[PDB]
Amino acid sequence: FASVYAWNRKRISNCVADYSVLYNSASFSTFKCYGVSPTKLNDLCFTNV
Amino acid sequence: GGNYNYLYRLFRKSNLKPFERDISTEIYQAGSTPCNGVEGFNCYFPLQS
Repeated sequence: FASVYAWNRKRISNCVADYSVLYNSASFSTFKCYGVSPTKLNDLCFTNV
Repeated sequence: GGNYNYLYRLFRKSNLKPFERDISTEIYQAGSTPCNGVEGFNCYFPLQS
């Protein structure tokens, strides 16, 4: 991964991804989200990320 | 008035009936898989100052 001043972009769309398999994963130091309930992440549809 | 004597009850998943008394000042833990995959974690105080 690049430096903070040259942080890396990527565009993701037309996917079917599950966050539950990632939410329960314990290999993360911190996972806190703003205004979005993680358990409902599988019940929303977005244009892109 | 008290600087930290007023606190609110950050909670979800258990929508309550109208005019319901909620004095359950209990630590929010599940002790099962949907809390960091183990027992005793994601045990954060729902009460917030």
